[PDB]
Amino acid sequence: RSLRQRLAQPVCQENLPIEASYHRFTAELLPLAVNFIEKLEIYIKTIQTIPKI
Amino acid sequence: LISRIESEMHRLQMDNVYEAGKVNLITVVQLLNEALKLVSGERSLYDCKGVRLDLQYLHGKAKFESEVLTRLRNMRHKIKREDLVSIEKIIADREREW
Amino acid sequence: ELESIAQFTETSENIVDVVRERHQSKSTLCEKMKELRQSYEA
Amino acid sequence: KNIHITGNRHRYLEELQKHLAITKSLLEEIMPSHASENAESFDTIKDLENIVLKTDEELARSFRQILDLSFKVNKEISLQSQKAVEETCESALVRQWYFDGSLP
Repeated sequence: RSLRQRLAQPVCQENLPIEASYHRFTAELLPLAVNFIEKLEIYIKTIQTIPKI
Repeated sequence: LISRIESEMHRLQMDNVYEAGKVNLITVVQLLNEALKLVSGERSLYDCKGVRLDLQYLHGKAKFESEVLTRLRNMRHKIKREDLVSIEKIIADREREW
Repeated sequence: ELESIAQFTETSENIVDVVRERHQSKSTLCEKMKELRQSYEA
Repeated sequence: KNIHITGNRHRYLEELQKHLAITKSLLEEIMPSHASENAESFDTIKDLENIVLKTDEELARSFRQILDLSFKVNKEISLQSQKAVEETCESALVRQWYFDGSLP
């Protein structure tokens, strides 16, 4: 009943055509990119403290 | 990154982050693509090699401090089972014969 | 990587403050242990 | 959910691809040969700090017991010294020091 109700849904033009193995990395890259753009002014201070090591 | 974009703009055409009430992922990746071009620039001034943290030194001192912390616990517990129990008995057996 | 380089600098300076307080906070451990020692050396 | 998308989904991927073709190329401008060893050290650094912060407690637990050991040892010797005087002097004279000043 569920298997037929998934097969009965024609290829969704509101979705992204991507293999299921890559779905996690595709979805998480938006949160990860935002967090990296926000941490940017912290990371630049870390790179300026690499000379301490 | 604003102090970047304001005066990249008339070469770096970029669209908005928030468009028709939805987030433009292409604009977020374009922002990341000039955020990362701070990080590579700062490495070219302050990390002109790629500095390595030595994991075997770090784990070696973590192990050895765990062994210091264990030696201190062994001494401190030996004092509190063998030595003080020998001492406090011999004291009380002197006083109760006196 | 940059989280761990930050942590390495913070932890390295924290340890260099903690051992300093163990030497300088009061008498100090480094003082009273030598006062105690010199009693049994005497 | 709530991403801004322009026209055909392949045409949106085509333009996003032209910018991820700069993000991977920038991790190729940013990743040192030791980025993994650095990124793996993260919690070994914190366990070293956690052990050292407990070594401070344990030095401070230990010397506060070595002071007890010293005080206790010295009572064991002083009671042994006292006993030798009380068994080399006459027990009637030692009794006159300790008890005849207090006796009903």
